This record gives sequence, C-alpha cells and structure tokens, in this order.
Amino acid sequence: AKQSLDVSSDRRKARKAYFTAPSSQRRVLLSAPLSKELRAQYGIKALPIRRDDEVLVVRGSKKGQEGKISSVYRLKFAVQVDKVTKEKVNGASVPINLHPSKLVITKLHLDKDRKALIQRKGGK
Amino acid sequence: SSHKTFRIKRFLAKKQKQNRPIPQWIRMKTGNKIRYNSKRRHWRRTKLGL
Amino acid sequence: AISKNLPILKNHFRKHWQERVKVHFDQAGKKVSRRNARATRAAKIAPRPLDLLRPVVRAPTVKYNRKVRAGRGFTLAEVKAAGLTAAYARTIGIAVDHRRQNRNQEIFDANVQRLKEYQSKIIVFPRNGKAPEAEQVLSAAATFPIAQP
Amino acid sequence: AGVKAYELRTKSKEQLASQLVDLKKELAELKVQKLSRPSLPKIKTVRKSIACVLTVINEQQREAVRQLYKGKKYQPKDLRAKKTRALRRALTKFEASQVTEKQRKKQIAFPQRKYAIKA
Amino acid sequence: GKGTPSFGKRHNKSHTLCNRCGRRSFHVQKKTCSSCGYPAAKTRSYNWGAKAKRRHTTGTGRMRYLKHVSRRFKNGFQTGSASK
RNA sequence: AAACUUUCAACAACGGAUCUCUUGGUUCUCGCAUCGAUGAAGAACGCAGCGAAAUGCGAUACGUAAUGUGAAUUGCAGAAUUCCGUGAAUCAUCGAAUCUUUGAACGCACAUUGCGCCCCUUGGUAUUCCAGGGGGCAUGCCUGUUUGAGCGUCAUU
RNA sequence: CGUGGAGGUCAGUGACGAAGCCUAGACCGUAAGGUCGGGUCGAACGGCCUCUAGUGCAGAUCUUGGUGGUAGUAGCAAAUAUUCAAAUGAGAACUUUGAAGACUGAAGUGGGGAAAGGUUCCACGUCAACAGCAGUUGGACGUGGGUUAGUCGAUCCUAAGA
RNA sequence: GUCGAAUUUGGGUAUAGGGGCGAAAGACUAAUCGAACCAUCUAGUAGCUGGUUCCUGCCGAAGUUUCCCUCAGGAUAGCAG
RNA sequence: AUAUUGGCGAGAGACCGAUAGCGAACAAGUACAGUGAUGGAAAGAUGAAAAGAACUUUGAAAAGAGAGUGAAAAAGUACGUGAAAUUGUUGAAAGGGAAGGGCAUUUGAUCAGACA
RNA sequence: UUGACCUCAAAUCAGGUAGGAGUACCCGCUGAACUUAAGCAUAUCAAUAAGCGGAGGAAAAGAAACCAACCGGGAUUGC
Ligand SMILES: [Cl-]
Ligand SMILES: [Cl-]
Ligand SMILES: [Cl-]
Ligand SMILES: [Cl-]
Ligand SMILES: [Cl-]
Ligand SMILES: [Mg+2]
Ligand SMILES: [Mg+2]
Ligand SMILES: [Mg+2]
Ligand SMILES: [Mg+2]
Ligand SMILES: [Mg+2]
Ligand SMILES: [Mg+2]
Ligand SMILES: [Mg+2]
Ligand SMILES: [Mg+2]
Ligand SMILES: [Mg+2]
Ligand SMILES: [Mg+2]
Ligand SMILES: [Mg+2]
Ligand SMILES: [Mg+2]
Ligand SMILES: [Mg+2]
Ligand SMILES: [Mg+2]
Ligand SMILES: [Mg+2]
Ligand SMILES: [Mg+2]
Ligand SMILES: [Mg+2]
Ligand SMILES: [Mg+2]
Ligand SMILES: [Mg+2]
Ligand SMILES: [Mg+2]
Ligand SMILES: [Mg+2]
Ligand SMILES: [Mg+2]
Ligand SMILES: [Mg+2]
Ligand SMILES: [Mg+2]
Ligand SMILES: [Mg+2]
Ligand SMILES: [Mg+2]
Ligand SMILES: [Mg+2]
Ligand SMILES: [Mg+2]
Ligand SMILES: [Mg+2]
Ligand SMILES: [Mg+2]
Ligand SMILES: [Mg+2]
Ligand SMILES: [Mg+2]
Ligand SMILES: [Mg+2]
Ligand SMILES: [Mg+2]
Ligand SMILES: [Mg+2]
Ligand SMILES: [Mg+2]
Ligand SMILES: [Mg+2]
Ligand SMILES: [Mg+2]
Ligand SMILES: [Mg+2]
Ligand SMILES: [Mg+2]
Ligand SMILES: [Mg+2]
Ligand SMILES: [Zn+2]
Repeated sequence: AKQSLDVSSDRRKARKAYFTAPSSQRRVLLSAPLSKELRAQYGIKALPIRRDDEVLVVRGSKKGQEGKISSVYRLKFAVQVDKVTKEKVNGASVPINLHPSKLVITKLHLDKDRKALIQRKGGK
Repeated sequence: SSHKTFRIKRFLAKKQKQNRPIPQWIRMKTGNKIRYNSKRRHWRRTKLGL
Repeated sequence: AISKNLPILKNHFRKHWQERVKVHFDQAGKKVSRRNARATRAAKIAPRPLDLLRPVVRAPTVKYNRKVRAGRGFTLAEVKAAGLTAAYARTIGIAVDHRRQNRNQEIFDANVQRLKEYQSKIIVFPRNGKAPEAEQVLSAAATFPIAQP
Repeated sequence: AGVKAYELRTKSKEQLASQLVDLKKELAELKVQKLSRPSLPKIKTVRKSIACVLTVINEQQREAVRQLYKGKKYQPKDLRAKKTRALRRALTKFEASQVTEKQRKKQIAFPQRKYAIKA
Repeated sequence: GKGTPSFGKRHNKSHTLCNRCGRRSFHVQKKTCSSCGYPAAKTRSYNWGAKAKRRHTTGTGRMRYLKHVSRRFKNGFQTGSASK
C-alpha cells in the first residue's frame, strides 16, 4: 500500500502522466524482460528496449516468431520487428506494432553505455 | 480604397495568407483530428471590420 | 409573519451574511501544523524548555478573586529578592513584567520561592561552547505547577 | 553536418569573422536552388551553423569586456546580475546587519543562554 | 426613412485600430481608445466588468518574460554556468 | 374489388435518446512567496523541406550556447556517420546569449511605417550638401560636481 | 414501489456474452412495479440488511434539440425581347462564335474617380456545395501570376477646432 | 409642393443622458426617446397570474366570529388530522 | 499565533459525468454580432491493429453489383451502442359526415399450464 | 577691485530613484439605491456594491495617557 505523501493513487493523474510523457521518459516505460539464458548470464530482470536487439514474441497471434528490433516507435508506445509484418491486399507490406512487455530479449546490443548500465544495476 | 495607409495594407496582407485550405499531409499525422479549416473567410460573406 | 404561541426570535441575518461564512474544515489540519511547529521549534531552538517560567498572581474581580493563576512575569522587586538582575533573568528563561507591583506579602513570598526552586533545578551551560548534552524537558509549567493556597 | 561550438572556441575573432561570411554566401546560393527543387532540407543545417558562429563571437566579446571592468565598482547594466527589481533594491547583507553601539554592548553583555531543566 | 434608406449613408468610420490593444476601438475625433483607455497611462478596467478583465488579464498572452520567473526562483536565481 | 386512411409487426429510413466510457470541471486540505525603466502584463507583424490554426520562437526566429540522459525523429521526403561516442532526440534540465515593431514607453510626432539634433566612422573631388554603419537626446525628485543670478548681504580695495 | 451514490453481506451474475434497446410472446402483484423467453448488442452489473440525496413529469404562451400536418401547396408575373445555325460536351431555352431582331439614346445600361470593400483583377485547371429553373459558364472551388514615380498624391502650411 | 434662395449638399469640427439639440412636433439624439445604449448592484420586491413529478390504505373540511388604511390579504376562534 | 475565490507546487472527495460539471473535456474567450462599451456559442467515442476495401464488371461521373480485410462491414472516415416523434416497402384487418374507450360474447390469429 | 556667506537657477553634469501590471487576502478615502418597515420621510439594507489612492507574503496592531474597584490584573492578534 501507499505510504508516502509525495505519491498519488489518483487514476486521473496517472493516466495523464502516461499519455503526456516526454520521449525520454517513454524509454523507461518501454522496457522488456530478458530471457532465462540472459537472466542467468547477466543477473538482471529487465532492460529498456533498444534498436538492433534480438527478441522473441511470447504473447498474441505472433507468438513464437523472432527477429531484430528495427524501430522503437516511442510516439506510438510500440516497437517494430524486421520480419514480423502484415501483407496488404495490394501486395504492400506494413510493420506490426508490438508492445515490449509482450516480448523477451534473446540478444543484447552492447556498447560502452549499455555495459555501464548493466553493472550499475548489479549485473555482470 | 486605392488610398490606404501602410498599417491597413499590412493588415490585409496577413488576412490573405491565412485564407487557405489545410495541407493534406497534416491529416495523416498520428493523433490528428483536424479535417477542415474552421477559420476560412470569403470577402462577400464575412467582413474584416477594420 | 406572526402566528401561534411561539417565542420571539432575533436571528440577525438581514445583511449579506453568506459572503462571510467561515467553516473550520481545517481543524484537524491546523492541529497537525501546530504539533509540527512545536516539534520543529523544540529541536531548533535549544535543549531549553520551549516556554518561560511564570509567576502566580491573584485573579481580579470579586467573582474570580478566590483563585490564583499564572501571571505574565515576575516583578522587578521579586527578581531582586531572588538574587539576580532583570536583564540576566530574561536570558535564563524567566519572564519579567515591569508594570506589575507587589502589595501582598503572601503573593510576594510565593513568587520568591518559585524563583529559588527554578534556579536549583536548572543547569546553565557555560559560554565557552563545551555544552554537555542534557535531556530536554519540554514544559517548565509542568515541572513547576501552580497550587491553590 | 554543422559546425561544433567547442571547435569554434579555439580560434581567433578573425577566423570566426571569415567563416561567418562563407556561411552567408552558402546560404544565399542554397536559396537560389530552392526555387527549382521540390525540397531542400540542407538549408536548415547552414542556418544553425550561422547561429552557432554568432553565439561564439558574442561570448568572446562579452568575456573581454568583463576583464576590462574587473575590480571596478561600476559595470554595464547588461553585465550585472538580473535577479528581480525588488531583489536589487533590497538592503545588502552588510546594511541589514548594522547595529548601534548601544545595542552591540547589550548583545555582548546579555546574550541568550543555553540551559536545561535536569537538577 | 429612418430604417433601410438611412443605413445606406454609413461610410465614415468612428473608430480605427488602436496602437496599444489592437482593437478597432480608437475614437478618431476624441483621440482615445474605448477599450484600453489609450493614450492614458493606466489600462482601462472596471470591477463591474468581470468578463472584460478575463479577456485581457495576465496569462491570455505569451508571457515572454514572466514564464521563466518561477523556474529561476526555484533554483535560487543562480549565476554562472553548469559544471561538466 | 383496388386506390386511399388508420392500427400492429419485420426490414430499411430519419434523428441522436439510452447504456458504457473520460488526459475535463468542481470542492476541501497542505506547502511556498517570485512582475516591471537591467523595459513588465498586453498588442502587432514575422520565423519550418512540405503549415492555415493551436503550441513554440524573434532576422541567431517550432530555435543558439551550456548541463544531463545514451540512440532516435516519424505523415512523407531527406540526412545518414550521429552509434564501444564531447553523441541521435518535436527528450529532459537550464545558470550563457539572441530578443523584429510596439507597449508604464522615454528626441518630437503617430488615422503618417512622418520629422529633427548630437558624437564616432565610411563613400560621393566635402566641418557646411547627400547617403551607409555604430552610439546617443523624456519627466518629477534626491545626493554630489561644475557654471552662474540677486545693493538678500559681509569683509577688504 | 422505483432512481444516482455509500457501509456490510450473498467466497452473487458475466466475453460459453454484463448493461442498454426492440419484442397485439409467457408469469406474479389491487397498484406503484417485478420476473422469464426471443432478437439486437459488446464490458460491466445485481439480490438482501442499512446509510444518503441535485431521487420519479403531460402541461408552466416551460428550456434545448429533433420532427410533422399544412404541401409538391402559396408562389418563382416591375425595369418593351427574343430567334436561327454551328462549335463544345455524358447532358445546352441559359457557355462560345456567326447571323438576325431590339434597347440604353451623351443628366446613358457610355468613359473615369472620392468614401467603403480587400484580391472580387488576370491565366490555367475544375462543378460536390453556392448563382431561390438550369449550367459545360461565373464576383463559385483549386493552383499560380500581377500594383515599378525627383515631376501624380501623402509628406509641408494653416482653418473651425484639438 | 418648391426650384437662385431663410437654397441643396460632401468632408472637417463642436455640443452627451435629467444632459444635449429644437423656425417648438415632446420632436430628434445609430430601426431605441414624456429621459439613449452597455455592464453591475440583481436571483431587486410582488397581498397578483401560471406551474409544481410514484402507488395503495384510513380519517376528512371551510367560505362563519372579533380586530386590522381590513374589502383579491392577514391575525384570532371554529371546523380537521 | 490570524487572513487569503489571485500566483506557483502537491495530496484528496458518500461531488458532476458531454443539455451535467467552469462559458470552454475539442485550433474557447475561439467562430460570429455590434460604430462602440460589450455580447458570446455549437462541437467528445470506427477497430486490438487501417488491416481505410487490391482486382472484375455496369455507368460520362457520383456511385452500384461482386470480390476482399476483420472476431464483427447488424463497425465503411455520413463510422460504438442506435430509443421516440416522423417516413418507405411488405403482410394482416377494418372503414355510409371523425377517431379512440367501458362491460359481455361470436369469429380469426396466437399462446402457457397437467398429462402421474 | 577681489574673496566669502545666504537664497535661487542651469547642464545629454556623476550616481540613483518613482510611474505600469496583478489585486483572493491587507491599509485608507469616497459612497448609493433596490430591499425591510405589509404605505412612508427617521431608521433598515450599510458605515455594504460601484468609484479612487497605497502595500506585503502576510498586512495591520503592538510594549498602556489600558482594564479595573478586586486579596487586583498587565504589549498586540486569534479561538
Ligand atoms: Cl485596394
Ligand atoms: Cl406489485
Ligand atoms: Cl459620452
Ligand atoms: Cl478550464
Ligand atoms: Cl454590442
Ligand atoms: Mg474567391
Ligand atoms: Mg455587403
Ligand atoms: Mg430613431
Ligand atoms: Mg464623427
Ligand atoms: Mg475599477
Ligand atoms: Mg445481454
Ligand atoms: Mg410496440
Ligand atoms: Mg469494447
Ligand atoms: Mg430536481
Ligand atoms: Mg409519469
Ligand atoms: Mg415532456
Ligand atoms: Mg400536472
Ligand atoms: Mg410549448
Ligand atoms: Mg403553384
Ligand atoms: Mg407576385
Ligand atoms: Mg420584365
Ligand atoms: Mg425608351
Ligand atoms: Mg432607342
Ligand atoms: Mg474575372
Ligand atoms: Mg438553382
Ligand atoms: Mg444544378
Ligand atoms: Mg401635445
Ligand atoms: Mg433602435
Ligand atoms: Mg426565485
Ligand atoms: Mg368518512
Ligand atoms: Mg384570483
Ligand atoms: Mg458544457
Ligand atoms: Mg458486434
Ligand atoms: Mg452506429
Ligand atoms: Mg418509430
Ligand atoms: Mg548625467
Ligand atoms: Mg482597511
Ligand atoms: Mg415599504
Ligand atoms: Mg410589500
Ligand atoms: Mg413604494
Ligand atoms: Mg468596492
Ligand atoms: Mg511582491
Ligand atoms: Mg504568518
Ligand atoms: Mg508591520
Ligand atoms: Mg512605556
Ligand atoms: Mg492585554
Ligand atoms: Zn486600445
């Protein structure tokens, strides 16, 4: 239960903060959990989603499909996978928007900042 | 009339440029509810009243 | 607008009274604020007792003269009889009232006794700055209650 | 593309002046090409570069003036602290703490004491 | 002839544009604006006109300078620059 | 007997009630004290690759600098090297700047984008005329500086 | 008896379909009403014990919105007036061209301006709406183009006055 | 009717609400005049007109007395629950 | 210690739920009206995702008929649900200067209850 | 002649300062009528609305030319 006077349980305020969140804050909101192999390897539970990350779909009609993150559409609160698309009647193909909470990260794109974040969260 | 001050002519110039339809590509933006320009003006229907 | 056997009423509501209605919705909130203010003042000021010692005086008027209560401050003669000056008394936590006079020996003796007991039950720390830590008593009035003679 | 502010800070005013002129010439010719092409988004980065060059030039000139007026009691009003109108008219710390000789003697003689009710 | 025939003689403006408030309320012969009171030093306003105050009060415009006062106060009117 | 008129049902119209939904309103409580001649509130006109409005901004014009975060923005186009990095971003923060014409508005005026004066500098064979660039010239009052006025008045020639 | 909300309870109902709506189909109650089946629909809702109120409409020349009969009815009759052919077009009493008949008759239905309007000016494209018939036309709709001064005005002067 | 003048008229300017202006009609003062328009006091007061929203059960009237600037209203007694 | 329908930052409700609640849940003090002071609205909801209907055919065209997308076009940018007034089609019935109603039964249509 | 003093001026003299906005609450001035009295003029509405001047985070008030008549109390403000 809530124990602080600086946090509010008002439903109206919570929804307004979510839909009007700036781009930097939507990055934290768009986090995905790691796989069992990566959870043991690094020692952390979840990370914010990043482009060029290998993911697996674990919910919805696209369950079982894999791919790489080709676009993080923060404005739409969604991500797009390179090989997860829909074919229109005219023959054109459009990406399918997926929520990162319904995905599982199977491979991480690593650089200097990502490694420091992992060590900052107590990972190895 | 033909005789007009600079202030009146400058005022008329802005009203001419504001009288145009909305660009089509704007309606394709995410979360767009604007369809037609609600501030359109015709010289014979509504007067500027300057 | 007069009918039946009823008392005559004098309800004064012929002005714009609704513009000046004060409802104390913040009664609970103000109590929290006052308790917070007392708590923060006690920590901030000193290990001092948060209040000044007061003398015992006789209430005026024939209706209330049978009881004694707390006055504003000790007289100049009362503090002089206790062996201290008025200027020094204010800095040790003793209220001094220069406009009250002494005409009753019983009241004068009682107030002198109060000043004697107060000086024997306090520790005045030196100005050097050592200031050994002492327990803070929050009420000098509770320590020195006033009793009816 | 575009220039870098930290790179521009390591050159003299003459080099900045010459680079500003070249950017203006490039902006002029891009405006000519815009009239014939459906789009020309490259014009944006040139305009921002001119703004960055003007910013660095201004900060160098203003810094030089601060050295000229260093230590003096009167300085240009644009180089003074802004704060608010009421804050600039308030008494300084020195003025607000002034006391008379009569009151100073009393403060030294009888300061507030520290005590407790224990025994 | 006080109705429709009389309405055909209206071609001389009583008010023009005001330089201070921008409304077509500057009386030509009296040289004064009927809305903001220009050229008087104070701005015309009245307590019986509650709606009129709301149409022109603070916050209806850009607030070019007053926008940032609260932020500057929150930081204590800092001087200098942020450290790297 | 049809047509027509009326009543009911089904399907289709007209219209937008009802139900469910809610980034809004309203009321109570708590904390804080910060506008402006260092040009405020407000007004006008402008600024985007493709924008009318709203929002943001001022010819450095949906922004410049600085700090933080660490890879987007997104309707399309484009740019890509900005991706193990002084670095993506319609991001956050914000202490340095820019800040058109106005406005208590301040050279004089203003139903005019009207008309002067002073200083420095540049060009026109120019201290005097014309033009460009930069910097100035309101009122009341206070303290001080300087230059003065009056047989108001002192002393000495 | 019924309605919005509140405390308690029925470990109540529900995407295998909650609420709402339609239903000369069924049942209970003197009645206010309650219950069920069928159709439509898509996400919440009810029984009982109590609490609370912005709690029940046929009317107020009631408020706002929507819709009828009247009714394909009144009417679309001032300013003398139109006709033939070709071209264009899906479509021509109304657009364009040619021919004919007429009018304004110089205090004009001619040729310029002040005030007022503000792009209505011009070209190309185009006809859903507007031009109380029509429309291929337009002062309509869409996209562009266009206003050049030492001598014409403002600017300067003063008038009643401010 | 009048048509060379007490003529007609454009623009500028002056007079503002118990005020203006009037060869005078209580005329005119932005379709508003025997006292303009706008906002507020203001949800102004009304013994006067209109309306006042579910069911069933039981009981069930008065237009009369006295007083009132009382006579379309109240107080008072009566009738009723 | 007291005040606070303004400003800034927070936490809440036996409050209202798009004719309600602030005039404004939306490019609202906006559109629009008045010479002027002032006056001042209407307007929220496709779907989980545009997957916003390729293609064939009729028509000058708008569109129609198919096909297709979707869990659902009884969701097609006139879009959730879609009431009444009022209207079209189909079916049944009655009608000699209104129509509607009460009690009773005939006729037609339609329907529940026990088969113990 | 010269040099003071007093009073009064000038300067784009040196350095400053005032105006406007906001105004819920705060300190003053000015100031109604509708309304109630079943009429109405004193009265009431009201020392209110409107109008005008001036502040702050609070303002104002404040350490008695006070209250009392008591065995006296002891700045101001609020409940
Ligand atoms: Cl023109
Ligand atoms: Cl019942
Ligand atoms: Cl007037
Ligand atoms: Cl609002
Ligand atoms: Cl008006
Ligand atoms: Mg047009
Ligand atoms: Mg017209
Ligand atoms: Mg009239
Ligand atoms: Mg005039
Ligand atoms: Mg006023
Ligand atoms: Mg159902
Ligand atoms: Mg029915
Ligand atoms: Mg749903
Ligand atoms: Mg009600
Ligand atoms: Mg009813
Ligand atoms: Mg009704
Ligand atoms: Mg009734
Ligand atoms: Mg009616
Ligand atoms: Mg006819
Ligand atoms: Mg006729
Ligand atoms: Mg005719
Ligand atoms: Mg003729
Ligand atoms: Mg003729
Ligand atoms: Mg034309
Ligand atoms: Mg027509
Ligand atoms: Mg037609
Ligand atoms: Mg008469
Ligand atoms: Mg009128
Ligand atoms: Mg009422
Ligand atoms: Mg009976
Ligand atoms: Mg009657
Ligand atoms: Mg509303
Ligand atoms: Mg469905
Ligand atoms: Mg629907
Ligand atoms: Mg119906
Ligand atoms: Mg000076
Ligand atoms: Mg006061
Ligand atoms: Mg009376
Ligand atoms: Mg009365
Ligand atoms: Mg009267
Ligand atoms: Mg007032
Ligand atoms: Mg302040
Ligand atoms: Mg305080
Ligand atoms: Mg004070
Ligand atoms: Mg004293
Ligand atoms: Mg006292
Ligand atoms: Zn004005």
